[PDB]
Amino acid sequence: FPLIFPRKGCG
Amino acid sequence: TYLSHFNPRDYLEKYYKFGSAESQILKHLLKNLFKIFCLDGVKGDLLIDIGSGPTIYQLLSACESFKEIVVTDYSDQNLQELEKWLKKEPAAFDWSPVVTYVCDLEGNRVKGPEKEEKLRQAVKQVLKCDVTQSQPLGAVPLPPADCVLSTLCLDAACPDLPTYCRALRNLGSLLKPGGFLVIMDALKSSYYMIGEQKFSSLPLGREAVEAAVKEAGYTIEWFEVISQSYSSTMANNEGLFSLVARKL
Repeated sequence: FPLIFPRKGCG
Repeated sequence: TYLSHFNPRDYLEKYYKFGSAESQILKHLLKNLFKIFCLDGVKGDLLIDIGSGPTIYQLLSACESFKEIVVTDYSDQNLQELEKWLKKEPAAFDWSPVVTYVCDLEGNRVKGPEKEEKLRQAVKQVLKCDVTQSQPLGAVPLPPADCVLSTLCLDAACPDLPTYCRALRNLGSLLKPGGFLVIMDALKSSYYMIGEQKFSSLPLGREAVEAAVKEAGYTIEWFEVISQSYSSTMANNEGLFSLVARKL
């Protein structure tokens, strides 16, 4: 987080 | 609300309805995932998806090439959202337009329902991951995997190049010798943090990313830039790339 496109997930 | 970016379902509803600049970028990602898994030979028994978040678009073609898929995320909330869909609950996200697009890219060898079923069957385990830990899956009893996929899920956790490199090196503990690492990520990215009132930025470029992969103990099979620069009110990059590497 924050999931702001193009971020997809949390490694 | 900016708080919507802390809600896995609001995030899905904002960007993935596929009914936009974001939809075109997603088609670029989907075409290149299809290329990697289905034309370029990245196949095997066990694939671990790192930082899956609440999305499945990154597994649709991969489930044609891997018999078992482990999905993982650092956030319990992401995984709860993902599990709604894995378990076929009615309040789950509707991935059907995306699934239909991928089935068309694959020449409609399967129809949407059969593709969703093949993916649900392949997903065998849903686990926490933390790429910052030397054992990113907390030493769960998985044998060394044939592929680790990391799609757009590292920059929040790895704020600079050395930390990015270390995360890749930590992920290597999950792979067999010769096992594939597939990265998709943004060149020269920045994301506006509303709370802190500043952009946070990770300066990935080709030379730096290739060097980070090679120092993390992989050999590079292919690097490609797969989209042009993108800008929204809350993010920027100078294009997305994918990179396929093999562990030493």
